Amino acid sequence: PVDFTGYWKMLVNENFEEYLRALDVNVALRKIANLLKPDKEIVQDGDHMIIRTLSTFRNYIMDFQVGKEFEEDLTGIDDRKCMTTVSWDGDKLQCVQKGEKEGRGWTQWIEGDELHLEMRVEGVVCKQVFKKVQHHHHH
Ligand SMILES: C=C(C)[C@@H]1CCC(C)=C[C@H]1c1c(C)cc(O)cc1O
Repeated sequence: PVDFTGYWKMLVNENFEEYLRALDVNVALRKIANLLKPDKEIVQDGDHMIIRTLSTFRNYIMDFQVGKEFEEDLTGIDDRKCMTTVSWDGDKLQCVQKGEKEGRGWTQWIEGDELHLEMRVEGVVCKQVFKKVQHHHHH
């Protein structure tokens, strides 16, 4: 039984600028965005999952029910919205973001004290890893 609940600090973020370039994000914002090291605050409450991606530059909040398609507003990231479904795939969480772009989604799992997050679009792959932390900040 995987439970993603916790607070997590970014350790690595690989190939994020190419991921954003594939989303047609402009180069100035790609640089700004790749300097950011957001935290993740996750509360898993039955099939109700809240994933808060937190930084001083911006927060992006996901709040959904596993297995239920919903409209995800990503216009602050790439000026697009998607019809998104998050599903359990073994011990992994699989997200498919249907919309203008082909093959858009991500995959999340836990290894030890690491939260692993692979995000993808148009065959471009960005891999992030976060470490579980215990010192909390208000937000
Ligand atoms: C909402 C935030 C913090 C920013 C907002 C601007 C862009 C273009 C991406 C977002 C982002 C996300 C979603 C995740 C991430 O690891 C790094 C980022 O920069």
